[PDB]
Amino acid sequence: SSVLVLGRISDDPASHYEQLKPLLDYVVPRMREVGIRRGEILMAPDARQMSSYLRRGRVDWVSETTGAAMLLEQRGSAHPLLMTERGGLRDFHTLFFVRRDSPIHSLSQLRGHTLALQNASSTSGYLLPMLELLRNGIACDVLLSADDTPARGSAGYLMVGSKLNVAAFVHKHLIDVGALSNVDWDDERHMPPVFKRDFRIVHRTAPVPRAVEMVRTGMDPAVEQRLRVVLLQAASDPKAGPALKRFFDTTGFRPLDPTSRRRLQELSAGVQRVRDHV
Ligand SMILES: [Cl-]
Repeated sequence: SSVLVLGRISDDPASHYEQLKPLLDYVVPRMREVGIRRGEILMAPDARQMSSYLRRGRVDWVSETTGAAMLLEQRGSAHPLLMTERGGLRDFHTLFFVRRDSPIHSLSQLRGHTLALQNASSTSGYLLPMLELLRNGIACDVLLSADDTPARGSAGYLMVGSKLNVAAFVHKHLIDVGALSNVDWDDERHMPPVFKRDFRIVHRTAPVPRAVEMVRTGMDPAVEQRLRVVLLQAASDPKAGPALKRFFDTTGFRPLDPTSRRRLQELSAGVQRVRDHV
């Protein structure tokens, strides 16, 4: 508690370290008056491991998309500090896409077909699309490999890891349907135009808030309130501009308000339902 530890869920810590260190370097000196003297970065491979870090006090603060953030809240390990705006957008949503020449035109026609998802900690690439399928009564069994096939009447899903893989697998006719966020859709690292032109969007989910700053269970209340004040004033500090760009292009932070609290409550119910029935 003389150290502030920032992290995130990361399948690529070599790359993501640089996203975190600049804002941490900005924050730490502004926290002296609450006993912080130094900073550290600690990332984890998935929500379950990050949750264990959080609960054990090894990580203090993470910035995550809201579904992942609810996984951490449900596991007893953290709570919301601030709503976060990235790329100028407060919200995002999941889209389902196929090859243009696919016979699939709606979400219901997933029955009989395969779906490329990301990993269990993804909001837009796992939690939201699985929630959507549960709501529509569309069964979706885990498939073991690209040779495996769904039951008739059911869909099936394959975990391919990365967002690009979701695009690549559907493009190359290995899986029928992909799930990515509407923001991922226009991001060329995740959805190359050479694949994108061969795709058609078949369904959109309702939006959720894009991201949230979470802090661990049992953080000292003085540290928590000061971190909040620091981050709230960073967005208008020019001294924080480059750091924020690097921190997932964060363009805003704001207080939790009754609306955002209720939306997180709704999303958390949905995430809990996904976890209970997957
Ligand atoms: Cl909101």
